[PDB]
Amino acid sequence: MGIYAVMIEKMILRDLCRFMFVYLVFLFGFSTAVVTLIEDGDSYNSLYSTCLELFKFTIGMGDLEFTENYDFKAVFIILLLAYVILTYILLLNMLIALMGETVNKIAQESKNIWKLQRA
Amino acid sequence: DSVGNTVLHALVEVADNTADNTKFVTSMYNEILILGAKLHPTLKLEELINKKGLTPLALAASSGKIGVLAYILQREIQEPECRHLSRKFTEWAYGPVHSSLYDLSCIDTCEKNSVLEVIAYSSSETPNRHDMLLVEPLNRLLQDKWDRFVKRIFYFNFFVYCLYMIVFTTAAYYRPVDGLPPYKLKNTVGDYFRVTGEILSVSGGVYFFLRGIQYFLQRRPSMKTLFVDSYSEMLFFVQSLFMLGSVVLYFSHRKEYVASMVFSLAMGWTNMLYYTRGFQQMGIYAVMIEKMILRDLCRFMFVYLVFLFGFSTAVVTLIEDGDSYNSLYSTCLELFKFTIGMGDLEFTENYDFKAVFIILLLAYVILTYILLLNMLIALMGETVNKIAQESKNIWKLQRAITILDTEKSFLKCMRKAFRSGKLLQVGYTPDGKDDYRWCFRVDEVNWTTWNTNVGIINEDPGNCEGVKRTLSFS
Amino acid sequence: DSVGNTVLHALVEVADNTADNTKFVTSMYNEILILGAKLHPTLKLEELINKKGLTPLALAASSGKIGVLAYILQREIQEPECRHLSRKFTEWAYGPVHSSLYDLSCIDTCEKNSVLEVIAYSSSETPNRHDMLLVEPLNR
Ligand SMILES: CCCCCCCC/C=C/CCCCCCCC(=O)O[C@@H](COC(=O)CCCCCCCCCCCCCCC)COP(=O)([O-])OCC[N+](C)(C)C
Ligand SMILES: COc1cc(CNC(=O)CCCC/C=C\C(C)C)ccc1O
Ligand code: NA
Repeated sequence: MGIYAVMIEKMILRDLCRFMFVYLVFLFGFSTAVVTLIEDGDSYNSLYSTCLELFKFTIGMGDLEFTENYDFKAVFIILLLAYVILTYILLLNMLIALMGETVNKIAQESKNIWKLQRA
Repeated sequence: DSVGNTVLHALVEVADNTADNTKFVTSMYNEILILGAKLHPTLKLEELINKKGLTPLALAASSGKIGVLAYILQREIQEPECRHLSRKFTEWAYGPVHSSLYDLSCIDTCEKNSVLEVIAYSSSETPNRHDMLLVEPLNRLLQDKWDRFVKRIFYFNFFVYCLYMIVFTTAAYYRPVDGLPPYKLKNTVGDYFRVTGEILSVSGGVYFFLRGIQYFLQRRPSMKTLFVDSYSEMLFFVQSLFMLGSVVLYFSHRKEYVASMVFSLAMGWTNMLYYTRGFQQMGIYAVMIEKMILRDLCRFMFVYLVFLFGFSTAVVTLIEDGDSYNSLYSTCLELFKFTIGMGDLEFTENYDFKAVFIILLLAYVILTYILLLNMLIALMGETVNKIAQESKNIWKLQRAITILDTEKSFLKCMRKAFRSGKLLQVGYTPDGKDDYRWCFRVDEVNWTTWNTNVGIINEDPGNCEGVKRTLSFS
Repeated sequence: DSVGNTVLHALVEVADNTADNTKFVTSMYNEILILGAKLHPTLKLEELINKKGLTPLALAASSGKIGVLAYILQREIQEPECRHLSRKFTEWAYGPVHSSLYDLSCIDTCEKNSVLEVIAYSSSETPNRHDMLLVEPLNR
């Protein structure tokens, strides 16, 4: 288990401050995109509430219809679908990169780190 | 010849980076220079020009002959009377240490066909663009001029581009929601700064356009496969199109300015991802994204769209009106909602024949899970063995383009860009004159070999105020 | 010297964990001790102190010189008259078996600059913090 804790210590210092800066951009981008579009007439017009929805696609709750207060549907969908896609692109490389970069050797290093971290 | 290629221009060309060639060509390339020195000691064979303009080194880097490009740069001719031709000279060598002076004459952005100008801006049809820039001098050459007088200018652009989009976003989120789009400035602190936000956005959006035009149908005139290889500069150009598209509609009294603006925004923040050409460990992660969206999306989506448009169409035919999820669109969308994590399985009871309606959806979910899986498996078994190396190598190139384009933003001055080497003398000509030549320094060490190699340039070791030359066969 | 490093304090420092160095330094590090034994058999060269306080072993572990740190701990000088310097002694050896006595004088938490106090608490700038603790005695 000590091996498994040390991993967590080595993404939260090495492999989060990269990734989140990327994911926040798409989010703050494609969220901002939607907010500009939607016009008040519920009342999911705030940037906050909108940024939160596009976080809910990630975890597994995606409305795709979270407001019909939009003008111009086809814009409103292409973004969300372009957000989901790029997000799936982007959550994937968080997996690929970690493998091809270090899976060859973490079980050795992480074990070695544990013996120090016990020491 | 009819093309103007000499002996040396051919030896470069005939190679194809294999071992036997590379072992071979470098040797014959050695001798003929030694002969051309001994026979006619004025002919600068490495400075003659074929009809296309390219010198041998230029041809080597252009066509992408890595093994030859190694030799031409980090040669070392110990033989006296023909030492002027060498490049990798060794100055002070205090025992295990030895400091070397990789020459720079035709590989810095001062000459016309500098290799580094060729290697980066050339087509992707040239094999081993990347591995050339991993040769010893060129690699360290860049990272230094990154660590001086580029990293500053680069981050400065990163600052400004952020300030662009924060303003652009700010114009948007406070856009007027009223009638038609000329919008007739009303007087208020907000609206004075609102229109300011508009102008700076447009006036900056057009900047990407013009600088984009400068890239496409001007310097680096690219073709269709080259447009997509040069991925970024499209996106910053495509951004300005929507933006310069938006402004048209804003004054054409048509409401659709918002649409064009929004697409422009979304790329624009997504475009800020581009300025991780600094910041190594993230630059590797951007380049991956550039290499599925060109190589591993146009495959996959064509597959996934089929199942979707198939199994969606299947459902639509079945369901009979009697809510009203009968349109193909609304149905195709539901089967997208299984993927992300919202699946009704019951999204209409307007079906006849339940058992059909379920077997499809379950057969869609399954095959989709089959299909999202192989998107993972294939990428591993195809390339996980080596992306961390390649992607890293791509980054060093993709930084190198940024460096060179930045140097050109400095017109010709080069005053802080002649790339240290300060005309260090490294010997004498083969007639008696001095041999001042630009030379990037490199410090090294070898514990097995002890560096008694002939060619020391400086008796007293080191680098300070006061240099003193050696009896290098004066 | 101006820093107080002796011959041995230098041999540690000059290495960089490569093969040729490590093959090299351990050998020269061997001889000079054999000589310093044969010439002046009281000088405890491995117990002298640079101005920063660190003994050679301390410097080795500090700067993170794994190959040197191996040798200094699990040495074995078969040569008589200079056996006192060895650490990896062998007690009872009933044929294939042999029981060894890795010395501990400067690697347990009793002295000031014990390696194990240095290796763990030192900066991450010291390369191979981890691989040092995989040497034979320190691990077990
Ligand atoms: C309004 C203004 C907007 C900002 C505009 C910025 C303007 C100017 C920008 C300024 C930034 C840097 C200033 C220089 C500081 C150091 C100098 C130096 O040594 O050079 C170093 C620069 O330093 C780095 O590389 C630091 C690592 C940055 C990681 C990316 C940003 C974090 C985003 C997190 C967001 C997530 C938030 C939380 C998520 C939940 C380079 O040396 P190195 O050896 O290459 O460093 C290796 C580190 N590396 C591997 C990471 C690359
Ligand atoms: C330029 O820097 C980079 C940018 C990107 C992201 N690519 C994109 O811009 C495409 C995705 C943006 C959304 C598209 C659809 C609109 C119409 C809503 C990847 C690598 C990079 O280096
Ligand atoms: Na899920």
